[PDB]
Amino acid sequence: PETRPNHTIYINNLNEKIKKDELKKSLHAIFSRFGQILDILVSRSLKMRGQAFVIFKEVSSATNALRSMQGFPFYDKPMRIQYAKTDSDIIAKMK
RNA sequence: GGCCGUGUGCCUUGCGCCGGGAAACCACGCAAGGGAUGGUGUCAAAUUCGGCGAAACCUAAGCGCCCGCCCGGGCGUAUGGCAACGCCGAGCCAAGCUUCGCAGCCAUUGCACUCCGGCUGCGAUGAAGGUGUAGAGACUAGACGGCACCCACCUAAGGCAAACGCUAUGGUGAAGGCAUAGUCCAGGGAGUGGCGA
RNA sequence: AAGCCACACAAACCAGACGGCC
Ligand SMILES: [K+]
Ligand SMILES: [K+]
Ligand SMILES: [K+]
Ligand SMILES: [K+]
Ligand SMILES: [K+]
Ligand SMILES: [Mg+2]
Ligand SMILES: [Mg+2]
Ligand SMILES: [Mg+2]
Ligand SMILES: [Mg+2]
Ligand SMILES: [Mg+2]
Ligand SMILES: [Mg+2]
Ligand SMILES: [Mg+2]
Ligand SMILES: [Mg+2]
Ligand SMILES: [Mg+2]
Ligand SMILES: [Mg+2]
Ligand SMILES: [Mg+2]
Ligand SMILES: [Mg+2]
Ligand SMILES: [Mg+2]
Repeated sequence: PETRPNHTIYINNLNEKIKKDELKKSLHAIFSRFGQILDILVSRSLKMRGQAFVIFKEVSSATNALRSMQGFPFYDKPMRIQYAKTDSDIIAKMK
């Protein structure tokens, strides 16, 4: 459902078949229509497959994303988004 | 096919010894002998281009000595050879392992910020080992080769055990294959000529 | 020398360590 606001957003239930470097392109573009985007972490490991972390410059780019993008059918899959349950290493190196 | 020798290799034994190893055991240097060297399964591909090294055995150009000197000889000797075989640079290689690609199936609904789930199919890599290295060589298999497993034996670091101790992920079970078993062909048997002393 | 290199080729047989003698 929902967590507590954070710069980065946890996306899961993605299409596990799509390649690492390819999925980042489909993410950086599709989520930039809210604001500036930092980095995107995608792993293919048994634990991290079908999951991706998208980092925004501000909560404003993130809050709108979570709402306007929740359920957004990505590669025939109901893209599920949550707020990050722990601050990203990228951001914590500034705060 | 037999014996008799010679060298080189091999293992065993003894003796030595900066060594690696927890130990067994390997490694190294030598001398002497030939008594012993487990089993099943699996791979068969690359097989190229160069270079170094070499004992016995073959021969004596030059050199030394001798036949008092010439001519001829004679004796010695490899720096000339044949060659068992020790190797190096680069390339290449089947199956099996190291790590990455691509495809499929299995599972996975998973919160990460360093990298990572399994297998099967080709693609490429890395460590072995091989190829190079047969009488010019050509092709077939397999083993003495590569790989996996089993067995006998030694050892017991670690792991286990309160403890006598237990137990291989450690070792030992030769080298040959610089052509092994085969078919074939070059070579000698058995020609002429050249280079060469 | 020993060997090595060319073309030529008859057989058993010997040849993929060397020297003997069968
Ligand atoms: K011998
Ligand atoms: K020692
Ligand atoms: K060889
Ligand atoms: K022990
Ligand atoms: K030979
Ligand atoms: Mg014997
Ligand atoms: Mg073949
Ligand atoms: Mg060959
Ligand atoms: Mg003379
Ligand atoms: Mg004279
Ligand atoms: Mg002599
Ligand atoms: Mg010589
Ligand atoms: Mg060669
Ligand atoms: Mg022994
Ligand atoms: Mg061979
Ligand atoms: Mg041989
Ligand atoms: Mg043979
Ligand atoms: Mg002849």
